[PDB]
This record gives sequence, C-alpha cells and structure tokens, in this order.
Amino acid sequence: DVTGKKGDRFHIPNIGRASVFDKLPETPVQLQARQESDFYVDIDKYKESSF
Amino acid sequence: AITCTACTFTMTDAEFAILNEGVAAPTIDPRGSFAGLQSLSGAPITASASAGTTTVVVAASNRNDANIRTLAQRLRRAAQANRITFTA
Repeated sequence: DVTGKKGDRFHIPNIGRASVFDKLPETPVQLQARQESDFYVDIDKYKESSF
Repeated sequence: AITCTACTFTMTDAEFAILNEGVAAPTIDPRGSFAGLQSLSGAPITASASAGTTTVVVAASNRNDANIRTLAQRLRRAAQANRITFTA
C-alpha cells in the first residue's frame, strides 16, 4: 500500500548467506563481507475508463 | 631383536616450515612439533631437504616405540589442526 504516494521506485535490499571457514592455529579468523543486490518495484500502470 | 629399521615421513618445504615453526630443514626448532621427544643417543629427529621435499626421520638409535608413537601423534594432530592432507 503506497497510497502515501511520495516516490515512484521502491527498494527492498537482498540478504545473502554467510560462509564458514576452518580456524587454523596461530591464524586470524577470516572476516566476511558481502555485496548485496536490491529488488526495485515501479509505479507504471495508469488506467482509466471514461464516458 | 625387534628393530625399527625405517620410520620416515615425506613433506613439502612449506608444510615442514609450518610444522618446524618457520625454520628450514636441517634445524629442528625446540618449540616445534618435532621437539620434546625422548633422546636416547642424541637428537631423536633429523630432517633433510631435496628439491622441495623434506624428509623427517627418527634417529638411528632413538627409534623406540615412544618416539615413533609420539611423532605419529604429533603429525596427526598438526595435520588435523592445520588442515594439511595426510595421505597415508
């Protein structure tokens, strides 16, 4: 429900899955970062019926 | 007379450096995985390098079962901890 109607595109970020790595002696843990996408939806249909 | 005539292990120089605390082949680090064994006639572990391959041998007069068992256990624990393949 976008009846507030302030904007035309609506974004919903995607969240991925983390990885698991082996922990070795005297070795620092591997830090993980993910570059995530987003799902965008538009307001593009404008329909009318007149007489 | 029950004698152990050969107890040798073959590694790469990188893996040996991981296990010998970064020291080269002919020197055995006292804080490494090849130290702390039972000495009966001298240094119980010898190591040599030849074309990227490191051979680790229990010394000639130090091949009792305690040294063999402890060396095998240290190698297993080090391979499991460091994720190093131990192909028989």
